[PDB]
Amino acid sequence: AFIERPEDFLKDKENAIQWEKKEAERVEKNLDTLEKEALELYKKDSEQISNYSQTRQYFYDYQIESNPREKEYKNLRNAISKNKIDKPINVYYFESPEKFAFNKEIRTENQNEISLEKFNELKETIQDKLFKQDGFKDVSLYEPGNGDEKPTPLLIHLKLPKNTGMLPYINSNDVKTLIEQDYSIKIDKIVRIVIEGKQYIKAEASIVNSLDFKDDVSKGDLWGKENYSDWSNKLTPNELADVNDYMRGGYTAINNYLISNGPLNNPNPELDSKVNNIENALKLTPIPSNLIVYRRSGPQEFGLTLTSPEYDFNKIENIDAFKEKWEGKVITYPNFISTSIGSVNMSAFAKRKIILRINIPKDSPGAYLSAIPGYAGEYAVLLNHGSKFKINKVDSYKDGTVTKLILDATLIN
Amino acid sequence: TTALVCDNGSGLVKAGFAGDDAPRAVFPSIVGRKDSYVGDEAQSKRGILTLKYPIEHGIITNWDDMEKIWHHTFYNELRVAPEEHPTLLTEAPLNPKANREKMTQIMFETFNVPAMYVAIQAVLSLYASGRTTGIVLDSGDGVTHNVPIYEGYALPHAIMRLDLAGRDLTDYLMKILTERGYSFVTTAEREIVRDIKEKLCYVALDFENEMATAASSSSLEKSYELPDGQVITIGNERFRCPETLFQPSFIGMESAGIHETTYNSIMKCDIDIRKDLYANNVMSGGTTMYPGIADRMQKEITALAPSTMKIKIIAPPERKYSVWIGGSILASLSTFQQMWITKQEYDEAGPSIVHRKC
Ligand SMILES: NC(=O)c1ccc[n+]([C@@H]2O[C@H](COP(=O)([O-])OP(=O)(O)OC[C@H]3O[C@@H](n4cnc5c(N)ncnc54)[C@H](O)[C@@H]3O)[C@@H](O)[C@H]2O)c1
Ligand SMILES: Nc1ncnc2c1ncn2[C@@H]1O[C@H](COP(=O)(O)OP(=O)(O)OP(=O)(O)O)[C@@H](O)[C@H]1O
Ligand SMILES: C/C1=C/C(=O)O[C@@H]2C[C@@H](CC[C@H](C)/C=C/C=C/CC1)O[C@@](O)([C@@H]1CSC(=O)N1)C2
Ligand SMILES: [Ca+2]
Repeated sequence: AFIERPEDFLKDKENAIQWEKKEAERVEKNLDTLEKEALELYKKDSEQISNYSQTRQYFYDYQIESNPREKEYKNLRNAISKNKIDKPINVYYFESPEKFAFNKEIRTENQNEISLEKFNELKETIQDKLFKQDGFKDVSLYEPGNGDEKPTPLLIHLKLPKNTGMLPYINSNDVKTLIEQDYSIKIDKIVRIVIEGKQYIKAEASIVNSLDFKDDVSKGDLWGKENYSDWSNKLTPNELADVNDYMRGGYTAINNYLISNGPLNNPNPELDSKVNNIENALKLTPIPSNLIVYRRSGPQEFGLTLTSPEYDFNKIENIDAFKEKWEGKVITYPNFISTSIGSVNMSAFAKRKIILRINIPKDSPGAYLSAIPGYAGEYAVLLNHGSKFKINKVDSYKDGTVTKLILDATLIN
Repeated sequence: TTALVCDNGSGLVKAGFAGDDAPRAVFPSIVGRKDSYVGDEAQSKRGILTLKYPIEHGIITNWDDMEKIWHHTFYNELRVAPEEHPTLLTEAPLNPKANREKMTQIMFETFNVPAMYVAIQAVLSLYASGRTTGIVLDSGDGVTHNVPIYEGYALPHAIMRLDLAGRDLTDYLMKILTERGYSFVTTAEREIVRDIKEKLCYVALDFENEMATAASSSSLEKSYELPDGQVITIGNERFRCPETLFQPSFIGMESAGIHETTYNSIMKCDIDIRKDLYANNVMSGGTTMYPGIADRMQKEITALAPSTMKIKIIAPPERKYSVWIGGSILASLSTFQQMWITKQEYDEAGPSIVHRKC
């Protein structure tokens, strides 16, 4: 049909395939031997390669640089990143509902219909939520129909904006499309459709970009210094002092005072002055882009101790118990709260099992304390007292033999 | 004309004269809701006053109180006039730049010293044993660091810091002794248990083996006599206490243990120098004094390192003062005399002169 592709091929399978074939031929012409080699290894070992690409960032900097799987990751990512689309395109793929924190079956595979009750439950669960996505996946340019593989009852229909890296390629008989997820998903709408005799949920999804430095702390640090150098300057006398008193403070007295309900149980002029000065220090230069930050948190933040048998996430029951307790919930820190632009593990918190991966909207109160030399090493972002975080999703991964959790969360104030 | 060396710690100040082989004075780094009281003199009262430690985790956090510590050092401990002596000060690794500046300002504007210098503690330690290349494990009362050093240069990006040291070990020993059936809870009792820790604790080569032995044989039991003749018995607490260094979860901490921070620090260095670091693991500070710590560190790092790696743990008997000793040697080298910041240089450039000379 047309001289220019649409933004969405919809059910036009045949034009979608023909088009992606030409595009695969064209793109093959721009990949070097190593990128082609990476692509070839991907076809042989896609699942493991994709798995590695999802959790890669969470280890010691030195464990990452010495994983041999890092070559395949970087080379494959360069191949994808090279070919950026010049206008939006929509894609289709199936997900498990567990992916969006719906930890039951929408329906069994043998069932043909979805209850209105499962539908409303699902809508309530996935509504008003940014779900972080990572790693390589194969997507389709057309809506699956009679005769395509349909592994789950959940079909995602995703609009990818202009400049999304996309790698069309051929594997045996098939034309495939590879992307590296590096964004959050908003589900704008769900509808129940029917394909080949069975009801499916179709999620209309769009994308929210955030700066996510992951293990590239150097890039992260450059970025932060570059945006918060002036911040050092525009601070007043007390602010600079109270913040440094917090910084090489001090946070322990302030934060216990906050946690205790001090201001409204046992007022203190000196500390109440201090809380409000720091808050005003964080309103000074609000976060100038959507930003992912990482916090390795202590079990106490989630009502556990290091000896609680519920903190043994190697037993699947305790993961489930944790999800039921926190997943979907909002969570409030009466204290000021410390995070990093980096995702890597560190000596000071090498054994903490719970990682908060927090979405910070542009203009949120907060500061890159690490532009201030001297405690600029934690690559630290300080978030305001009383901050609330919606926990969208809980994932688990293996660090050696220890299971740890990643809490996909969002700053909602 | 004789330079002073003041090694300021979280728990103790070690002070003396460059050229001496030991500090002349070692005293508590404390100041007493009626004010100026310092060291053993800060026990003028633990009543109307309570004790304050101006130095926390190796970092100066109260400047008014630190000035009192230094006043006490010059006038009461060493009995010298600060105006008449160049003064070498020590600082923690990764000490904030603003801190070094503030130390410089105080020594010139408050104490009117003719010259001074700020030296990194771990570098002085390494230097005491005649080395210029090595990785230092420095563990005192407040903080422990791993500081890799190549040809006289600390490598800051590879420095590891654990806020767990002697005072946490003392508190843990109070707790598990209390769990044994004794009662150690007061500040005076904390001092008694520091003394027990210092006399009776050791690091087990194999912790789980030593634990089984304990519950069986009783040849690991030792006795200790309290100030009023009550004699008490200590068993597996002897090695459970400093085991905390290798297993900080004992104290409810989720950081790497001391062997793992040493390995992490080495892995952050250029591959080409790692052999030099493994072959030159130097220990300093009071909390490295435990019998068996060197052997245990050897075994743990062996487990982590490539099987071909030559590993050596150097633990001098004078470990506890090696920072001080290193400062005494440094301050008296002819090639160091250039490095002193004079009062004139401070008058010309400001406090920020420390960065371009220290
Ligand atoms: N990955 C990180 O966690 C991270 C990132 C950047 C900076 N930092 C820095 O680490 C230093 C201290 O460590 P920290 O901030 O991770 O620990 P912290 O001082 O925030 O917390 C200490 C203990 O209190 C608990 N806690 C904190 N808030 C709580 C609440 N609302 N309810 C119940 N328990 C609570 C924690 O679980 C932990 O056990 C700070 O100087 C900070 O700037 C840490
Ligand atoms: N023989 C010993 N065995 C075990 N621990 C000891 C021994 N001697 C001293 N200590 C401990 O070492 C600590 C003091 O050592 P040091 O003077 O190196 O620390 P500091 O410089 O005051 O503190 P930091 O270096 O942490 O700032 C105290 O906690 C003390 O109990
Ligand atoms: C010989 C000696 C060594 C020493 O290192 O004391 C230092 C200094 C001391 C200051 C507080 C007390 C009451 C006044 C003490 C005078 C002390 C000289 C004591 O507080 C420590 O004890 C702490 C507490 S318990 C521990 O493990 N660190 C370390
Ligand atoms: Ca020290």
